[PDB]
Amino acid sequence: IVGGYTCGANTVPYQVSLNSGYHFCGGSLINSQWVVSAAHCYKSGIQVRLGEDNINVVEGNEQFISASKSIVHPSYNSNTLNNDIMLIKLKSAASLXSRVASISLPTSCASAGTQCLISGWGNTKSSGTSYPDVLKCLKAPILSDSSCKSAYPGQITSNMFCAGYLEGGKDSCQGDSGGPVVCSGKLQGIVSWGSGCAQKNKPGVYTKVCNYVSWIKQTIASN
Amino acid sequence: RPDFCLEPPYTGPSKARIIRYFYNAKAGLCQTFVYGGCRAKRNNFKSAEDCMRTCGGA
Ligand SMILES: [Ca+2]
Ligand SMILES: [Ca+2]
Ligand code: NA
Repeated sequence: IVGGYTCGANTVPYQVSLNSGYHFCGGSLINSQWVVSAAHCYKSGIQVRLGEDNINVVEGNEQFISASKSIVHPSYNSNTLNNDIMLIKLKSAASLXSRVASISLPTSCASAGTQCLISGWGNTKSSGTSYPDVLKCLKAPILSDSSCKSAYPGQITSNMFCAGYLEGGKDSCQGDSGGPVVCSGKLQGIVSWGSGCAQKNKPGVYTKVCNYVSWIKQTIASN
Repeated sequence: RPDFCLEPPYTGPSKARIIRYFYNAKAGLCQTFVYGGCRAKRNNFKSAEDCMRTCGGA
């Protein structure tokens, strides 16, 4: 997260870290046994880390649970990044309390201008490299489909949406993928891609979760 | 033809932080870099062994 702020220990209880020997992606806990992340976050030997703040130190509220299943959307396109969503089943059910909790799925799509919370342990620099120990947060608005398409000609599908600030300086970055974009207590997006990070006229692109609610519910229920 | 082993490492547009290897011709060794998760170029390997086998001596 570039241009954000320190969330505070366990203030984003649904945020998880996907670990494969190190942190490589984020995710959102939707129930005690399931996590929503990005399809490009599929990787061998995933271990989901819940209740994390400082990802480099054992603080006492962590739950490390291996992925028992990783279901990438059947229509995921690795070239265009369309349908960039993946469901991860936890080998054992996570213990939910205040520090480890699920985030509700949306009942409807969020409108342009809606302020949301984006979080993750990704790069905090637009130019260069600096990975944080603790969880970073960013308040950013959903942007119009028209502005998103103008920013990325011929790259935005009906399953993607832009969020952020066109002047640059605030955005999600490498290491944030798969993480949450929560608006009014609902999971509306999954960190997906963008042209660099926090660059002017290049807002972050996110998977439109509101388009997959039925698929998410049915898929979880059938696995 | 152009040697893909001599191309600079490519992170790509996706936002994952996946550690991969690339052959650094200037240093003469396989080094680590951050791959975003999509649109990988060929000078991108999952291990130092894969990198050396493919680009060693480039
Ligand atoms: Ca920790
Ligand atoms: Ca290196
Ligand atoms: Na802490």
